[PDB]
Amino acid sequence: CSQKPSDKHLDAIPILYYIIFVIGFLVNIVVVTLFCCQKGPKKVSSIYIFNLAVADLLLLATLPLWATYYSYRYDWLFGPVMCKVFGSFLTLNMFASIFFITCMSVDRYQSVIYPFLSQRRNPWQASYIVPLVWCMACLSSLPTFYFRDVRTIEYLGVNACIMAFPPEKYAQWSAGIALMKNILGFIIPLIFIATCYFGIRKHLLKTNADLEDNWETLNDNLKVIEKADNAAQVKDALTKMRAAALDAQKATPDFRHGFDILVGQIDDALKLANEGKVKEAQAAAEQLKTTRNAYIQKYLKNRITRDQVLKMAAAVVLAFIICWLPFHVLTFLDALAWMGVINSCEVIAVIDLALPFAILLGFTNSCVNPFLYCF
Amino acid sequence: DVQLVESGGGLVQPGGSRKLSCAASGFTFSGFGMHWVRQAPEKGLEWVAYISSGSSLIYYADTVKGRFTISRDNPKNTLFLQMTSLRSEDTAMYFCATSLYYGTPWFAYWGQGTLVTVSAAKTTPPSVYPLAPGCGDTTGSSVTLGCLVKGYFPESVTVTWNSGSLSSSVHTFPALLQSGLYTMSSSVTVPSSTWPSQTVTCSVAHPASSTTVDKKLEPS
Amino acid sequence: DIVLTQSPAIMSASPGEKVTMTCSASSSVTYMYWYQQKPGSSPRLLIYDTSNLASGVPVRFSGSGSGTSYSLTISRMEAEDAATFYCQQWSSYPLTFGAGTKLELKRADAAPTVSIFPPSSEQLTSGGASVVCFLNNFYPKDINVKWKIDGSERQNGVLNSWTDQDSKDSTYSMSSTLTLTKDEYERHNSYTCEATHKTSTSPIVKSFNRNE
Amino acid sequence: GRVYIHPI
Repeated sequence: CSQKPSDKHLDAIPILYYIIFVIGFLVNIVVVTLFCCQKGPKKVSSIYIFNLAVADLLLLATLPLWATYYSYRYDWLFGPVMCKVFGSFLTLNMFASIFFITCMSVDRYQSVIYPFLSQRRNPWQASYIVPLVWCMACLSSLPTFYFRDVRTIEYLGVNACIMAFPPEKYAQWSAGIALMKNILGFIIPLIFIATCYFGIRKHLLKTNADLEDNWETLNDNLKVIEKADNAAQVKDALTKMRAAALDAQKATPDFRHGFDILVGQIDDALKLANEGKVKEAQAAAEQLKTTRNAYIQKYLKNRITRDQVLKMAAAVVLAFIICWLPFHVLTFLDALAWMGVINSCEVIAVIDLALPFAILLGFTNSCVNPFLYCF
Repeated sequence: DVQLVESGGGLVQPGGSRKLSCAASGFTFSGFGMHWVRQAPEKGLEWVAYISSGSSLIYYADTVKGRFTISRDNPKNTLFLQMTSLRSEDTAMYFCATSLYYGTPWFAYWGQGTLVTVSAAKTTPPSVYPLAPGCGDTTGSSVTLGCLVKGYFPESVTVTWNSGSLSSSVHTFPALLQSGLYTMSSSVTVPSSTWPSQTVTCSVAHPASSTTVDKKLEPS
Repeated sequence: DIVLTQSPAIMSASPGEKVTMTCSASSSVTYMYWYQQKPGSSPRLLIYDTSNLASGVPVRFSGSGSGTSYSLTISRMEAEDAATFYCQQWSSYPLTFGAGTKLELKRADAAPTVSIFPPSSEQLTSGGASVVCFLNNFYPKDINVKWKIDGSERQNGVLNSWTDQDSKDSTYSMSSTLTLTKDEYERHNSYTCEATHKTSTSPIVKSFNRNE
Repeated sequence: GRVYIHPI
């Protein structure tokens, strides 16, 4: 089974590393400098955007050394100290990036389902969350700080910057740290991001559906008022208009001015209905037609922002899953190969061939991520 | 098409130094480790040195360790071997060989090899003496002739026979050391119809002394 | 530092025969490698990682062994296989080769064609006297040569050089040069080049007298 | 043998 696998697959690897380096580096420079221009006086999402683009900026800043690493075919020539600092720094920027993306999914979830959270105490909370995110990321990168070292490989005739696990239990430590990367670097962020997407999709879609429901009941009840001259009919139709106007009030962005004005006019028209004046209430219903027909413009604003926000959440989820999925799949079944489950030689060879491309796929997530979040 | 070309061989006096070069073409040189492997005259192969692709890992053989210095130039795709304190035991043919695979310890691509002779002797051009039969040998049998190359230094010479059109059996004999100098011979068999009616010449090329002799083989 | 011992050192084989050569190591060896080299050229890789065939190498070549005993095997001998084969071990640097195994092509026995040559006029007018004797196209390679001046055996100043196995007819040829002073040359008359070989029960002789 | 060489 054991043969020398095709090693001519890593010829274009440093070229891709440099392409991702220049593209993602320039993009993150544009975003970070834009935050250095507009600043954003005491905001929540802008801070997370800035720190995220900073983590990605440091990651792509460390990309060129690994491009040189793949250029010399796994030969590290910079020393053990640089292997420690730049390896653990790369992992640190990765974990900080993913954790910041998850935290942004949480902040958007709270900002959508609970529009109550609109205080300036939230930035002061971020003044503790950001150091907490960096703290959890460092404590997550400690295994990449204690084992990442330079070791000599004689069969390859190459000094490689590897994870120097104890050779007695090397496979167990490898599969264990790999499982730590799978759970801490994808599973939990996929649970949080996924549940956030299901929440925003549920609340958003049901919200818009209820909005159309109420609106159509409004037009139906007004058309009923216009062609019905009875005692206990205009009152009930006005009651339906008030109830459906109160249930459709829940539309937080102007809007509250229109909905509240409508509720007030329906209320006064109901006051005229409770006295017996029907004609004046019908003229007031014509004025209601003037208000609602003069206020359909923003009703489309709600729909447009519905579509845009939906495509934004779906774009974030699909981006994260598509990008960081193959790396953690190959890391998972690779960890299965470490513990003896997968002993097929050519399969493990395929793993070792496809892992670097997946690493560049996660780095591609760090590249396009500011393009998706900032723009 | 992988091409490895050695250069820098010659005659060195004991204790001196030399710089062997290995030009590489046909592949990405800055990715695979390189090896130096020599071969003594009339003896087998001997691994000398190895250098990594980024010069981060170097291995020397115990025979040359402490004297030879293997270096690398990736921007110019060139391998270098600086030989200091040369001795007669270092006289050999030096090849640069790699595996074209990370830097593994096998040799899948060898070079032409360059000859390094370590001796205090002087470069001497060869003395070529034509070998023709004594008398006629008039039995009509096929004629065997030769050329004796005596008293030259360094080792490599080439004898090329210019005789009749084909119909010649050439035998080049390896050089032995007598009286401190190299000596060898070369025979050729041609039909009795050619010699001496046709001209049969032997050419002795000694590039170490940059001398070329042409003997015509006249009957004695 | 691992010492490699190849056996046999010199062996012959006819076309269509199985060939196997052994390479034993002092210490244990991780991977063994096998290289082929023909006279006047560079080596080429036959076997890598003990038992893997290199690209472009025929399937006849196979490598085996483990621990401290390895072996190369040509399943069906071909005329293009006759060369020198080396084994190179890797378990920890430095790297070491074997002495080699010279595989000659087995052939029918051939008697040598002996032709003697007196010293030329150039060498005589120079001051030296070399009497040459050529033994062309014989098999096997083993052959003995005795120079005799006026019937007296002379071995001081003789050089015997064998060629490699001729690729045209798988034969051997040897050159024997008897160098001596022009004075001693002029004082004798009969110069005899004797050569005992397997192909004849009596010696094969080529002599000349200066009285001719 | 097998070792982990990739950066992540």
